[PDB]
Amino acid sequence: IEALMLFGSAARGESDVDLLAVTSGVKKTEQTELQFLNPEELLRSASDGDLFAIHLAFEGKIIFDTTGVFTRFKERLVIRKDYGREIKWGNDLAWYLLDFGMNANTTLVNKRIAWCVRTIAIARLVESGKIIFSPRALAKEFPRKHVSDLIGLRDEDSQTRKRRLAGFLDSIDSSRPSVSSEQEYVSHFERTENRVGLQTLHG
Amino acid sequence: SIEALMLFGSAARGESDKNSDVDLLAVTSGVRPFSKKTEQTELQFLNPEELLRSASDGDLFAIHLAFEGKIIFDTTGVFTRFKERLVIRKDYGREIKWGNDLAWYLLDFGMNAENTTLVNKRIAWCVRTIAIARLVESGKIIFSPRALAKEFPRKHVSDLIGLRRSDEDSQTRKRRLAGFLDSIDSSRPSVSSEQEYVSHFERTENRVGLQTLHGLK
Amino acid sequence: SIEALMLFGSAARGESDKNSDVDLLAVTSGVRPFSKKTEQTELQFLNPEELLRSASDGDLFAIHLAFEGKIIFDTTGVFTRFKERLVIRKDYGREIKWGNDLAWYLLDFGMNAENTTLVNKRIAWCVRTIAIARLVESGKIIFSPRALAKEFPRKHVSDLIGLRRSDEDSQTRKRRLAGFLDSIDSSRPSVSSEQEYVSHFERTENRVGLQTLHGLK
Amino acid sequence: IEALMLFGSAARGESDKNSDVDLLAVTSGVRPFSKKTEQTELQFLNPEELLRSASDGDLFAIHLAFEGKIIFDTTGVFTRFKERLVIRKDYGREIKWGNDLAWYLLDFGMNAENTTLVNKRIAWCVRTIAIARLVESGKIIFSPRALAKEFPRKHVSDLIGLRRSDEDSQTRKRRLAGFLDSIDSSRPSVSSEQEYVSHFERTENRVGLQTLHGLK
DNA sequence: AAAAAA
DNA sequence: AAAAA
DNA sequence: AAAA
Ligand SMILES: [Mn+2]
Ligand SMILES: [Mn+2]
Ligand SMILES: [Mn+2]
Ligand SMILES: [Mn+2]
Repeated sequence: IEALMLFGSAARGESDVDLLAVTSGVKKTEQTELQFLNPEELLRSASDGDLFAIHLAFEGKIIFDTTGVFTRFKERLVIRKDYGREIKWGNDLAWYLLDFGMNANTTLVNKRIAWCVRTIAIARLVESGKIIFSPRALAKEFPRKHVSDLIGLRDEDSQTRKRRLAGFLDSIDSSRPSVSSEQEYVSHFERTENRVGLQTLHG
Repeated sequence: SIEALMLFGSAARGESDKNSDVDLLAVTSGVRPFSKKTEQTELQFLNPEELLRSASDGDLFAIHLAFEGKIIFDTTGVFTRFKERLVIRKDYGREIKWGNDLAWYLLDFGMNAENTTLVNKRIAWCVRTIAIARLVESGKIIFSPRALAKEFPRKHVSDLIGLRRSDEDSQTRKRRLAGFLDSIDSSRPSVSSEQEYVSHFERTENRVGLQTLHGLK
Repeated sequence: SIEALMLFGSAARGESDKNSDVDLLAVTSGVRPFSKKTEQTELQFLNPEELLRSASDGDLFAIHLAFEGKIIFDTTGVFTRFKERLVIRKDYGREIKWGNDLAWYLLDFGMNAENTTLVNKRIAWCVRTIAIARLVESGKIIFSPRALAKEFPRKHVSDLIGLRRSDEDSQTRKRRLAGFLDSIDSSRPSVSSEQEYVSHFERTENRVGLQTLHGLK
Repeated sequence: IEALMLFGSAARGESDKNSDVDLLAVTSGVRPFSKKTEQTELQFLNPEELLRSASDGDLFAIHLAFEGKIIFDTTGVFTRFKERLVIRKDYGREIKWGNDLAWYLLDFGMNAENTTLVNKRIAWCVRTIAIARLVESGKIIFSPRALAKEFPRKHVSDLIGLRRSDEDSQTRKRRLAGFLDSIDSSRPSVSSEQEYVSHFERTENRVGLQTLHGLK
């Protein structure tokens, strides 16, 4: 392991502990998340302006770095002109979770609703020039309908939170994709290369 | 009374030269901005309100702190509030014009000043400010001298940034700065005399330009 | 939930070689001690009461944490309270005896055990515990394998500590361990059989000896 | 500057009001000196002197080793520092230096012009005695609050609290005398200020000599 | 339920 | 040019 | 301040 970084909530001072380990030749406990990446993928995330890379660059705390990979990481970062692609992936998966998700692995569904909401909020705020990633600040700076409730779903309890997701979607004037069955969603996620929407759908 | 402390600059990046400074930012309430400098250390003091305001303004220096600063300690979370307040702008034309106008002043009146070290520091300030701003406008967050010269390859960028901690009084500095200004298609502001420059820096609120002149007297 | 996190071991020292692990200590309320391992990481959990007890008891591991550990975060000040409780002892004869007794067990009955990796790890533990304790007794705070071999230069110390990263059942380990034990003038405990060793470890409160017996199943 | 370390209260997470941020900068070719401001204190040392403080088991080096936070270290000097550290078996020399200076301050310093320096060095005497005796017992205590808890002699907290004070109260002398009595300190066999000076010279009490110099 | 890392 | 802790 |  050539470099180690603290990120997430523990890096902001406020509760999961998230650690990024960079290693060439490559997860979770009740309390910890240890994520591994090789240097090529770390730098690619910077070059492609991944929202996750923006978080690491502006909020990650370097524990050690023997090779200087985190400084090459930062000098490769290009914040993209727009994150419409990412916003659309979050919107589309949200509609799928609304239409066919409220009765699946309920743990994953709630985690994924929160992912949709956070992704849309992070992307719109990054577009406007912000570097906000914590749930608390996202809800303050992107005060759409039920944002606090939905981000808090990242929670294995199932109620009638279908109404909350629908309200959120209306307040950002989201349009459902032109799909009917769940099988239409599969081909839509495949066609739009919605990796998370695909990984989610089978789970 | 100092509620937070941050390492920034080359030492925060791990890329220190023989004659490189160690840059430290101390956040302490109830003071105006000032810096304590020794042989190899620069200690900058700022109060929290000024720090958060600089973030809200999208100051290029605030971006550097957010992107590269290493928090040594923070007892109040002020650096988290600082990052929440940051707004990276799309248009740094104001800061670019400030660096342009001061560069022209240094070209016209700086090359034979008594305080050679200040002129060189501020030539490099003009070039770095313009380079940093143009790259931020393109979605890049670049601050090291090496990457600035690579990513903003205008005429004499590397050797002019190299003047930042120099007492060189070479008469070639004029040609190099005029070459840089031509390569970015700079226009001299509608000014002639040194007093006219003062009013211009007053009128256009060029804080660093004003202080550079006061320093040179 | 984790109230504090600390880097320790080789990475905290800045001397991690090819086959190094990253060692992390998470201080977690309301858990008993346990660890989470990958090929390149070790994550140790302790609750605050147990962390402070190890300091009060002068555990050699606690000395390592206080002397070389790097605090990543500490929301409760538990590491400050830990260091205030530390009492470095003058006499580590108990621990030295625990290391000697377990080394004889492993020499006599460990060399063809199924769990070759655990045997090798615990041979290195015996040698390291003896070496660290003797050096602490002399006023030195030494934990790195390189410095332990230098400051406690007994037979095969470097080779045997290097077994902590080995799954190999080489025949050379028995001779080397015997050479080390001879070089410190060690003697077998009065234990007439392998089966009598669990009773001996029980009566002498050799926790690592008992745990090693448990894991060798 | 090849290495930089935070120490003192800020390294323990306790930097508050009226407390100073303490930084240690390692750089070549520099006699020990310190730059000080309202809220910071920047001590410079060369590598040879830093490692000597470890080899000699200086009480201050023990603080750096067990409580210092490394900000950066490009040469590994702090690792060679820690591997040189030898905690002495006895700190009687340091205890006597603090006792002797405390008596000098009691006898001749309680009315000096430089009240601030007297108060600072009273606290140094008390802190040095407390730290030294706790280190001899196997502890690594340096914060004022923990020193008063773990070395609970008479007035320890009041006297360490003089370290940032310009108080000239008459109570200081009686509190210092009480502290010295509670550790059964014996005053040096001197009868004059001139003889204190000769005593500090003979016993090589560098802080007692620097204090005397600074008071005049 | 679970260290024994250094 | 320490004496901080 | 104007450090980056
Ligand atoms: Mn979070
Ligand atoms: Mn720089
Ligand atoms: Mn090791
Ligand atoms: Mn203190």
